[PDB]
Amino acid sequence: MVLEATVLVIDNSEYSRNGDFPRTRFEAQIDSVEFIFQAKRNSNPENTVGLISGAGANPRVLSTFTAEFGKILAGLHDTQIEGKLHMATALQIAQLTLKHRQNKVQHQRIVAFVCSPISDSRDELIRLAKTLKKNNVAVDIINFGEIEQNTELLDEFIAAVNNPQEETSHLLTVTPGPRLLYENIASSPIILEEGSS
Amino acid sequence: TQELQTRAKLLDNEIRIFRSELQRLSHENNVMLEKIKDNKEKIKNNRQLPYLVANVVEVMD
Amino acid sequence: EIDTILSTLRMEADPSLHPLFEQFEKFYEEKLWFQLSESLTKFFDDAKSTPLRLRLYDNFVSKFYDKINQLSVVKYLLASLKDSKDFDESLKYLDDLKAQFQELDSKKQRNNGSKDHGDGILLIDSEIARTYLLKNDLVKARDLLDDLEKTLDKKDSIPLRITNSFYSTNSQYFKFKNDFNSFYYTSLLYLS
Amino acid sequence: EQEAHNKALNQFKRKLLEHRRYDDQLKQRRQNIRDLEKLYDKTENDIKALQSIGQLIGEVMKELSEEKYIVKASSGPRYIVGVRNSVDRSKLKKGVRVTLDITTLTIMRILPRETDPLVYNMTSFEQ
Amino acid sequence: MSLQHEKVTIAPLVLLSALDHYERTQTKENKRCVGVILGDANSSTIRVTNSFALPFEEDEKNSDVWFLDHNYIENMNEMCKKINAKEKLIGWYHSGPKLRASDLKINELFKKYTQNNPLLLIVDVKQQGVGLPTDA
Amino acid sequence: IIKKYVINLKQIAKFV
Repeated sequence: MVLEATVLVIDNSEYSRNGDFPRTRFEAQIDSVEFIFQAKRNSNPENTVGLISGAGANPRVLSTFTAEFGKILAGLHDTQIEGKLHMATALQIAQLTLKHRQNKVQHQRIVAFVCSPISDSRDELIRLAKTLKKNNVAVDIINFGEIEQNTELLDEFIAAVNNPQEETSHLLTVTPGPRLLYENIASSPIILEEGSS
Repeated sequence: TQELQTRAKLLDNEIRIFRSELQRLSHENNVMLEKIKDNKEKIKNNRQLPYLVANVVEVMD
Repeated sequence: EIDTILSTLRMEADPSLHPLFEQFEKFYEEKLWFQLSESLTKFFDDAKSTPLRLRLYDNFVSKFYDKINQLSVVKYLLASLKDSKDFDESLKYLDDLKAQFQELDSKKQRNNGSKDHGDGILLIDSEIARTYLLKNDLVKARDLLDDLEKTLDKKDSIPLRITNSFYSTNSQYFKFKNDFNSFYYTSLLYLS
Repeated sequence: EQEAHNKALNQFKRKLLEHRRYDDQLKQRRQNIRDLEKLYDKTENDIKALQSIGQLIGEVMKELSEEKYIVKASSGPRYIVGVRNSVDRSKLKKGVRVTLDITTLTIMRILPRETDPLVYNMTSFEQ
Repeated sequence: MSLQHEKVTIAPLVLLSALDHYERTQTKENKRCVGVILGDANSSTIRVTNSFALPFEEDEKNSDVWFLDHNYIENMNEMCKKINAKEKLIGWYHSGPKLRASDLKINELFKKYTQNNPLLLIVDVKQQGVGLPTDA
Repeated sequence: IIKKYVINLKQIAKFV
């Protein structure tokens, strides 16, 4: 997608360090983040991307909006794997971030990697979902955390967020067993992954 | 024939780590060099002729 | 390898403990190593009195060391060695695991892009001092402990678990000498 | 050759060499960073001196008081200056070489005796 | 870290800057201004020479949610080094008055930059306490 | 002449 600003949310847990995807799931993510950035850049040079964490109770901004590959790659390598996901916080911290834009014309996209079962209430998210679709913030959930061994709660929320909009919400399921996470992403829409109305 | 081919699969994955590391170090070099370039220009302004000529009586050190 | 050891234990073991044995295996095939971590701990909580821990430990810990946090391995190692009354065994296993962690970090620190390996080393040193105490080498155990004190305090952030194990040792030594006042002063640090 | 698992390993022969290159690149780079840190620190040292700015030297011509001291500058005109709080009153002695602000004309600190070249040359000999 | 922190001396200039900055960013309805403090450190007297606002957002609905801009801190460092080299990054001021537990969390980002324990300079902007217009 | 120039002023000040 052209004239888009993309906050990637990198999640690091006790489930990233598992051999769920060989060698490890963490090192398979390394591939995917790079993959997605170079392709956004190649569609439009004005597209800029930052990196924030869902790890810990307090999310950390690792990277700001940048057009350069180095700032994002360097934070990505530092990882504290005993952090735990708080999706509920990360979405909000993401919102503020997406607010500051070199051109306010640009769409607001969140791409979030999901590596563990949620800590976050169903109800909590019902409120939160209604907040994002008000400010025309769409969220694509790459999921392989929840569907490891529990119901896909995240689904219900993505469905309601879909209506006529700048951008539409997507729910992209990557099977959680060994099959290569980056290989799936490549094979998915990514040039047809656009802000459909 | 098992061990030798499992070693080929090991050597395939090694590339990934190698590319991932190489890139990080390469952007670091560019960043550091620029900081030298600004410091050098201020030194350049002072060095610009004329300047007082003196002699050093002694270095205490 | 791990099939034959599993069975040997399961056979010998109580039916109350028959479900743990099945679980260790299941989580391992799927490659859930978060889960692998849980299942193992329960065993080392509740079946540290039986000799089942003896036959299980070295093989499972030194083969599963990398899957789970380093801190978990040594945590499990602790449980195994209290109930061990054999000091030659005690002294031994500590060294294996110490060398393992030195090797390991040549790889991991760069590979991960971030790992710390200092947690196991200190924890291990507390245990040395502790073996020596049971072994009635009381002079030796104090003198290691003092050296430990020096290192601990140079580090500016340590997890709680570390500093409590050190204090557990420091205290044990005082009450063995039957210095009442000293036992009490040093023991307060462990209580805090 | 008839074996296609041989063909794979032959393709890996090439990949074995590619690693070798990467490792030589990585060592070199780690070395490079360290070189540039040193070069950087040295050039940063000039920025820091610039803000320090020179100083004027006299000598404690005569103690009059703890509060105020009479110094005769080496270049010329005698001045009455003040003491700074970290410099001690007793370090100050008659004949001690002192340094003072140019700007405010206030004794910053004692300097070691800044001997004339003639007596400096006699000391300098180690035979 | 250094434990040397004994006194914190504060130029009349820092105070003037922080007031002005608070009102030009039009942070109101207990919207916090968070800005950087520059000066010397790892000394018994910490000499607090100056401050400049950083971009900052604080949400009243939940206090965990705030933004702070990482890159701005970085940009300012090579500029401030040229201007006067005795300055170092030393922490952040808070508008206060309230002493929050969101400040433990903000201190951890400043703790990345700093070579000392992050200095929290609570410059009261309402000036209700006439005496103590500053807490350190 | 130095391959600039050292001038000597009449106030006895030296400059390149």
